Amino acid sequence: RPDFCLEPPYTGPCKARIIRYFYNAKAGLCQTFVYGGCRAKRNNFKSAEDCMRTCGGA
Amino acid sequence: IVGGYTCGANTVPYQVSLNSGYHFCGGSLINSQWVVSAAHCYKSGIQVRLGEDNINVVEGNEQFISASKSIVHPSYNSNTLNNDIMLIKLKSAASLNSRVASISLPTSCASAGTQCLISGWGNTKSSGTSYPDVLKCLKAPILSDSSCKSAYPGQITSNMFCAGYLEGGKDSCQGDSGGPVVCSGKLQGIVSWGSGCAQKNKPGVYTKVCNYVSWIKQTIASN
Ligand SMILES: CC[C@H](C)[C@H](N)C(=O)N[C@H](C(=O)O)C(C)C
Ligand SMILES: [Ca+2]
Repeated sequence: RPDFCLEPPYTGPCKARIIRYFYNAKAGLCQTFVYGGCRAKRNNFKSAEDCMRTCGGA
Repeated sequence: IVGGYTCGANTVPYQVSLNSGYHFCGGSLINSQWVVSAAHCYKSGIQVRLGEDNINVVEGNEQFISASKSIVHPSYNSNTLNNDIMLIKLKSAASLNSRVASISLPTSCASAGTQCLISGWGNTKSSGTSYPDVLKCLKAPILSDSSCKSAYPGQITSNMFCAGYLEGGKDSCQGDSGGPVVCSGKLQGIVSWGSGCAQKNKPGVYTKVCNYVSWIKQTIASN
């Protein structure tokens, strides 16, 4: 549902390649993206399901 | 000119891949049971791979060993990235050979303009995406503190240094974190953070490993 859910995905400044989920409001689903390990924002989920439960419907 | 080159198979024998189903970070072998990496590389269910070149095919030199323990520095700051260092104890000792070999810790800190090797399976495109199968290497000099602090005002602690080229196009990127910066055989840094990758006036930031040597040796000894 929310407004952090509309925010584009943020990799940030750390250089890990960790696969996370974000809500893609344009698609109406959660998608994967590369999170570099630090300073995550709130559209950043560890599994599709966590993403769907928090955001799905935004 | 692109920065990276393909190191060549098993030429950086202290480089390890951190795997949780896929390569997410690098690290360095410090002895047959301990790996050093970045704190922001902390995950559950780490498998360490040793003896890799192609991280996508099994080339017969590998040792895949699980971690038993992961110790992030007590004073790791998630916000400021200060003390971005972590030790990983292997479930069982590696067998050290010619493709799998550990890197010596420093006796002193390196000066600005020391040229180092930085190695990784991270993204090879500055703006773009392309993760290599084989391991890449980059020679990059240590930068002065004063320039580092000009590149990133307010953000550089005594536990960080900058390395690379103010011009850009040659850096470390996503995928490369936790992996080595080795200068004249000694492990000086850990791949840590930056403003993007390979952008002008923003060289990479690396954990200053010479500050932690007492902490490493004592944490290794008592765990
Ligand atoms: C440090 C390992 C290598 C050199 C990284 N991942 C890389 O390919 N960097 C590119 C370069 O050629 O230096 C850079 C992002 C353009
Ligand atoms: Ca392999």
